[PDB]
Amino acid sequence: NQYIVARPVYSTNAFEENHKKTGRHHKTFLDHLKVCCSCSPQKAKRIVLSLFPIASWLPAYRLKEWLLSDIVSGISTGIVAVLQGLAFALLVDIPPVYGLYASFFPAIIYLFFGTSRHISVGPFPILSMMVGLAVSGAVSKAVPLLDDERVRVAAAASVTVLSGIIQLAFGILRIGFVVIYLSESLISGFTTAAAVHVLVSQLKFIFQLTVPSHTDPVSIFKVLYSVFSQIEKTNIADLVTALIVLLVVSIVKEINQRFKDKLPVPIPIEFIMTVIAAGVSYGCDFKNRFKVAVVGDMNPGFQPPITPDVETFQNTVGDCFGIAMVAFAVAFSVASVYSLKYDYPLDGNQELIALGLGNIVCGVFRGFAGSTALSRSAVQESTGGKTQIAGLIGAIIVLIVVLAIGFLLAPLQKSVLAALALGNLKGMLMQFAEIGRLWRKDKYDCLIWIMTFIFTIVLGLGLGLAASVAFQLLTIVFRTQFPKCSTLANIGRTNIYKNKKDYYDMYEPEGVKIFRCPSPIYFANIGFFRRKLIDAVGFSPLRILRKRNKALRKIRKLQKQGLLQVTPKGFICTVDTIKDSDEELDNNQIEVLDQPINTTDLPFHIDWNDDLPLNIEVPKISLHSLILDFSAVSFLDVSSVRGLKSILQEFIRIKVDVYIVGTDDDFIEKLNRYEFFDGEVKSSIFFLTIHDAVLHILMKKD
Amino acid sequence: NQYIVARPVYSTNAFEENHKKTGRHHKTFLDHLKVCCSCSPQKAKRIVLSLFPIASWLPAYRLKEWLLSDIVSGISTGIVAVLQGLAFALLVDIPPVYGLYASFFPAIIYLFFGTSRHISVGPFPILSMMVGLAVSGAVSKAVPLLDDERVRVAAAASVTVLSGIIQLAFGILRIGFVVIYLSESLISGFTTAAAVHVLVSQLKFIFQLTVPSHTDPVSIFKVLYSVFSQIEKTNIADLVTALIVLLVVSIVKEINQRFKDKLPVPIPIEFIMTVIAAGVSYGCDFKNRFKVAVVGDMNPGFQPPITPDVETFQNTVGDCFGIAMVAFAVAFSVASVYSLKYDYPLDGNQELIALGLGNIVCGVFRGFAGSTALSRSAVQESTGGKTQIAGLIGAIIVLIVVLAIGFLLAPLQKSVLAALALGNLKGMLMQFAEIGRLWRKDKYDCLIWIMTFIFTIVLGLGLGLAASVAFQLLTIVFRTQFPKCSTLANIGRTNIYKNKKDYYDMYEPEGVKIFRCPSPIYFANIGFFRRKLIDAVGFSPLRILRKRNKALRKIRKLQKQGLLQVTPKGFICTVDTIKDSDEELDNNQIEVLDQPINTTDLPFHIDWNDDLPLNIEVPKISLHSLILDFSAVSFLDVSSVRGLKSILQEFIRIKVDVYIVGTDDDFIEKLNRYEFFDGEVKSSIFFLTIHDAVLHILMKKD
Repeated sequence: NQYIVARPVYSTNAFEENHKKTGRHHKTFLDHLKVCCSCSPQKAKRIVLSLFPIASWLPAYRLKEWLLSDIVSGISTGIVAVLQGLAFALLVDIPPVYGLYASFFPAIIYLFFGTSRHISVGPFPILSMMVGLAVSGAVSKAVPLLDDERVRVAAAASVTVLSGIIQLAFGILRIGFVVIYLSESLISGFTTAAAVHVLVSQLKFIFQLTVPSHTDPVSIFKVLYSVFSQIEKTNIADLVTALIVLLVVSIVKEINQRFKDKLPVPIPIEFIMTVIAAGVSYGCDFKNRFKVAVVGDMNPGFQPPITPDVETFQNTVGDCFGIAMVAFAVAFSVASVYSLKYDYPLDGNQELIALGLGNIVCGVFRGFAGSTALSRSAVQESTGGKTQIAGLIGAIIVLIVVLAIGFLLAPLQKSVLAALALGNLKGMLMQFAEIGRLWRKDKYDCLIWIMTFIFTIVLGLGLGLAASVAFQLLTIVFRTQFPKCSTLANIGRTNIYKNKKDYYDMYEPEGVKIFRCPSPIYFANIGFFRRKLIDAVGFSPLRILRKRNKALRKIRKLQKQGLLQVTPKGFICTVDTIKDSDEELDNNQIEVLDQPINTTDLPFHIDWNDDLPLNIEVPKISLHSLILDFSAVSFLDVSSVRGLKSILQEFIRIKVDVYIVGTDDDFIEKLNRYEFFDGEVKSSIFFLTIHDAVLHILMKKD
Repeated sequence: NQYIVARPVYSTNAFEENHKKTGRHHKTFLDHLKVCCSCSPQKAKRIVLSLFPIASWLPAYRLKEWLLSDIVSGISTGIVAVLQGLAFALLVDIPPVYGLYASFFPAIIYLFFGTSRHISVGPFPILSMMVGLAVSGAVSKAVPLLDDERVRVAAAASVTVLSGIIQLAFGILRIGFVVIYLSESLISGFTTAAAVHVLVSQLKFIFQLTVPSHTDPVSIFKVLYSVFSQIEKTNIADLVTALIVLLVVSIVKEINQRFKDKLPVPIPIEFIMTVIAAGVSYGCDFKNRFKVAVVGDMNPGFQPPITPDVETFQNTVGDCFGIAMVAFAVAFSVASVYSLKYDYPLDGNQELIALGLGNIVCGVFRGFAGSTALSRSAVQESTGGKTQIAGLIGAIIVLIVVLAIGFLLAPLQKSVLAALALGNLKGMLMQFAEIGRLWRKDKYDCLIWIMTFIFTIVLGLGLGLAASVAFQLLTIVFRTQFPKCSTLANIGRTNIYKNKKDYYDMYEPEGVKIFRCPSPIYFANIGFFRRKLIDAVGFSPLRILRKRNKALRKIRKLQKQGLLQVTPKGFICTVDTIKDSDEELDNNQIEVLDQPINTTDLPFHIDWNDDLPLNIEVPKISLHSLILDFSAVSFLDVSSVRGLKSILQEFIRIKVDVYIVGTDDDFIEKLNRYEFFDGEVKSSIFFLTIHDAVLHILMKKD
């Protein structure tokens, strides 16, 4: 009910003098350098454990309650992984057994080095499209059938190895916090545009048409044109099969989600549809009757290791950087969801290390890159997976297909694989609804979403990302560019001060002005700040100083020529007459008017706000005190320290007292480093609050 | 000296109900669209006078006091113009007579459309190098001695016309505020690196050696190799002539600065040295005796209008954007200084329009792009120039040489022109001391300087600028990435609250925590802010909620089987001892532990902090209230609003009250737009200050 206070009036210097301050030590780099080197016995044990996490989670396995659960989940995820690997290999434009290699090797590495316990490691569509684009370019710029397929495989393997190297290097240097530089709106726009890319790139398998290997910019418009200019040659059986598979798979997917609790396990529609399709095609000999395109024969076995090509490294460095960034971001975002739901910790540097090692091994043995998909991870998590033993069981399923029973997938058509790939794009395609929500909530975020979408659609998936990050950085300057400044007044005859234009019956003490800037002051808004302050007080102090210096010159002259009395009472001007004329100052002597006024020579004080003798006129002002509220100024830079110092000096040379209030102890400490305080500008201008400053002023004048 | 206050405790809602606000009207773009095109009489003249500024300053011209001064200034500046123009043409690699054209046309245009009264319009060293690079690129990409020269002249004219067009478009669209995007630290680094490029360029003329037209990246290193791989073919006479001219000018240059007042006029050393040099080279026949290179014969007269090449426009679009921006930035900076010294207003949009028109016309008549040189402008200003009339006298001097006296410059060597261009580099080279100064003052600005320098040396002048602007934007995120958060306490038994670790004898009311974050909270630091708050309070509220929900379920199990009576007065626990049973919820039903607790079924209150029956265990907490100080938080974004809601809701389910203090009225109005307030989070959580909230809590818990 009551707010009652009685204390003294405090400036920052006065407060510090009366209250003992705790001694603090400023840590030194050489001393700082020393902590890591020690390597005491106990420290060594923990650093090794961090690098090889399996040696910590495996001996604590709850066999009785976690073993059966992992086996059921492993069998379901391995089946899904085989099919997705075949389809994504189709997306990278090579034979489809390399997708099996890409589903096998990185999961085996992640079993030993990873920190997440719920994700499924392998390829996903956006990264496969990016790898295919990078591979087209390297081939074109390689200074001078099946030979063509031998060149594409080699280039894909080299790109994978280089991306893995970059990831591992970033993980060793402890830079795992680079994920903070991508906001949510950027990622939403990027993934919606990439879903449109993936949709367009599947049309050549639903129709069975032949399309060249276009490259960016405007890659998507070229592909669309190539397809419809030859629309008459569409194979009909492929189209009908694809439509049936899409239709049916989409319906069963909705049923699962709606009745989630009722069903013991989710229904496996993708496996069922594949069995029937393969069987009908083989049974009815679709390949020789309707001329459909099938998977064909695959060589049963792994390939021997190869060596990466330095020529390829030179031509694809920029693309590899983009691939590493996208892979890490997606995997980290997906892993974060599960860690929060089950409460366990997650280490980003170790994730970078593990993904890099996995990618390096896959490329050496002929695979392509990938981190994790949200759809396969949801399948693993939904069917009860507890740990990564589910991933090992899925990899064993993949191995059985690679070595023993790969011949059963020979009569399957590419239309069915394309239809499955298209059925997993509903989530990313519903993100278009974000446009209406962001428009109403926040307009800068709506702008980021739209710009990202257009850059990604018009430019490629590699350049669009860089352009989008740059534009997202520019919006931060857009936010703080023209801050909304104001004048404050007293409301209620207490210690409360608010905006002068919002309430009835406000009060302003005579001769005092209070100004507030609600933002940091850096190189991009110091001119705006100066212009607003000059508009707030009503005049320019440098003009007043020049006009005062000028009038002083005229007084000094008349005095020496015998027309001015120079009596203690005032300037008598014995010869009433005078002539007004401006002593023209040349270009090399006009700087004298900007100097501080010294009147020690004349025996009486010269009021500058009262009439001067012999018809000499200067503009008059009613202000004697100015208060600056800096409660919302977070930081300053060299540009702003320079601009601020010149503003204050000008006010002090015309006799106006200045004050700064509302700042913490850390702010003032930094100011000392910039060499801001000197004879003219002292540290005695800082006070704790606005009310403290007003009370001090009233006592001084009175 | 007493601060005495007696008032009521206020929450934001309560304050607003006792003080009547003022009528406020929301901004409406419909009116803005409508009102701007008033098309009134008084408004229409104002626009015409704005566009054609000469109609305003010429009528009111002080003939007695300014006419003699302008003529003296004009003659001095026209002489320097002829010499610099011939020199800059060598940098562009075209015949010398074209630099004379570039010094004549834009000044004539700037007479009518400009707003500045003290600058010299024409070509400068850095811009000339940028154009030369652009021409080389264009020639190397066109579809397949004098003829080669013919090709270079045409390409230079086309680039100039296009750059002028871009400047004009920006001016009409009112985008004159683009100068704010480049900081003083970036500009200093860029100019120092640029000067080094110019020094290297001169070497071929000083030694008289032949060098191929290299292109970026790493263009500077290539030229150096070419020069010293043939240093034994160096002409000695040329080198000796250059060294002497450089030695003499640098000295007389200092005297002007040392004895500035004792001189009625500055000594014209550049003109004197040229007359003596040419006169001696002519009488001694150096060309046929020592084999020195000379300017040679020039055709007397102008060229006919020529049309631009569309193909050239297509190959140089990126280059043209760089030229336009740099030209405007340099000119605006130089003109800003004199506007301040002489107190007159400058329009940014009109300057873009005037410069754009001058560059277009010059290109049509075969000249190259330019803006203003500080060294030439200093000459016009220091010799008494008053207005743009001085700019016109200089152009008439240029006309005389083109039309009538060009032939007296035939016997002059290129070594002397190169030596003059080098004697103006001293101011730009000295900018090297900024490294130590900025290192002492502020390290982010030192980093900006060094990165700009390195990017400009290695990548050249066009790409280095873009890379530097991007890095300068990234430093802003570097500044606010890891904010220094803290816990506050009461010091002195009054309304003052400071850092808990800085003073002796501080006080903390029990069950209360006060947390402060001194920065805005956007997508880049929201994750960091959450971790720090959880470290400050000492626990995680979601873990506490899950364990409570968990103990409640166990209690319910026993109650249903009759082991626990749960009568009104107290739990009865008829079965004395029990054995710990665990439910082990599966993946699909686990989220149930995150809900709000409802205990309505049990007729009595349950105190979580008090001990529970049958050895059930839940972690205990001491905190009952939390205060968040948001005075230095300037803005929020969609990512931080979502993040903050989650935290506030979690604290409220475990029964901890939350308060937000220190915000302004606008801040609160923005929050409503993001749909922040609902039935659990209410607007009654906002208070005016920290002391207001602490007093409210103590009364309540009383």
